[PDB]
Amino acid sequence: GTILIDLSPDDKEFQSVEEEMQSTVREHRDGGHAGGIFNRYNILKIQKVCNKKLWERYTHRRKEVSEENHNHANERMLFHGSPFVNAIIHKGFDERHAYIGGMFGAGIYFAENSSKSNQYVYGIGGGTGCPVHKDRSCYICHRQLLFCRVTLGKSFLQFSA
Amino acid sequence: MAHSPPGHHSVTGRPSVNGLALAEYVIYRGEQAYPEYLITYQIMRPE
Ligand SMILES: O=c1cc(-c2ccc([N+](=O)[O-])cc2)oc2ccccc12
Ligand SMILES: [Zn+2]
Repeated sequence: GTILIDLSPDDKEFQSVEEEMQSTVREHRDGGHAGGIFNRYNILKIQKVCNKKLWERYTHRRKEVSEENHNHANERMLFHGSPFVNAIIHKGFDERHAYIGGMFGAGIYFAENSSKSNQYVYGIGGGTGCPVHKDRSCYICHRQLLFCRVTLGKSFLQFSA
Repeated sequence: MAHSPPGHHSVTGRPSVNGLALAEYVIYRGEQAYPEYLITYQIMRPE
């Protein structure tokens, strides 16, 4: 039930997603090891993901959280990078997209920094880099990230290195 | 998949050393996210 609609680079919606992508790049403490060495991206395509069933699943749960948190879903737009992006867009997030060894337990992780999610595109720690060249810092191969609508509700605050 | 801490719907990882890092978040139910945009890109070699 998923269809992908291409956005024109002229569309203000394309532009505001691109801007969030570019403006949230930072330097990482691994010096580029996991995600590569870069200060910005070349954006090749942005597509809107439409799946009625997955959308209503999302909104049904959003309402539940909202009613548990003084009518405040605490919804954000956040980045997610994963080897499983194609399963995610067709079947939704589930158990199988969790980070079992993440510092905040086994759950599904999202970032405000696009460059942080970029570190997971080829796997945890960048895996072995791109399929074609085995290069975590590959400048040739096409990468994909998700920009996602996320319900946080009442969020537990963990201070941390 | 683990559970949220009792009485919470998610975890926020707040950076407490790297002054430039933004926050990271964790949810424990798939239904709390919708994958709205697919962005295809390349990283660019600095000059
Ligand atoms: O975008 C993210 C994807 C992932 C991630 C982690 C593990 C898997 N996995 O188990 O294959 C997938 C994506 O982890 C993050 C951690 C911190 C911030 C953002 C992310
Ligand atoms: Zn490559």
